[PDB]
Amino acid sequence: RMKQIEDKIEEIESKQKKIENEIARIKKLLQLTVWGIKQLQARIL
Amino acid sequence: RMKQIEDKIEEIESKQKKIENEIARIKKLLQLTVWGIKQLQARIL
Amino acid sequence: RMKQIEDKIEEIESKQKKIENEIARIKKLLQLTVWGIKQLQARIL
Ligand SMILES: [Cl-]
Ligand SMILES: [Cl-]
Ligand SMILES: [Cl-]
Ligand SMILES: [Cl-]
Repeated sequence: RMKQIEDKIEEIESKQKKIENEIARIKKLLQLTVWGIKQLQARIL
Repeated sequence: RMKQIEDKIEEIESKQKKIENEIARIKKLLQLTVWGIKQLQARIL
Repeated sequence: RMKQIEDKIEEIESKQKKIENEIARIKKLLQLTVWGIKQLQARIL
C-alpha cells in the first residue's frame, strides 16, 4: 500500500513538471502576443 | 496516517486535473488572440 | 518512509499553489490582451 502510494506520488510529480513546462511555454507565447499588440498600438497611434 | 496520505493524494490529483483543464482553456484562448492579432496585422499592414 | 511520503506531498501541494497563482495571473493578462484587441478592432473598423 506504501509502494502504491509512492508510485502515485512519482506520477504526480512527473505530471506536475509537464504542467510547469507548459506554463513556461504559455508565458513565452503570451509575452509575444503582448509585444505584437503594442506594435499594432504604436502603429494605429 | 496512510488514510490521511491517500486522501491528500486524491485531492492533489483532483486539483491537478482541473489545472490541466484550465491550461487547455488558456491555450485555446491564446490561440484565438494570436489569430485576432494576425487578422489586425493583415488589415493594418 | 511515511515521513518521506509526507514531505513529498507537502512539496507537491506547495508547488501546486504556485501553479494556480501563475494560471490566475496568466488569465488576467490574457483578458487584458483580448480587451486591447477588441479596442484596436473598434478603432480600425
Ligand atoms: Cl510496501
Ligand atoms: Cl500540479
Ligand atoms: Cl491506515
Ligand atoms: Cl514514519
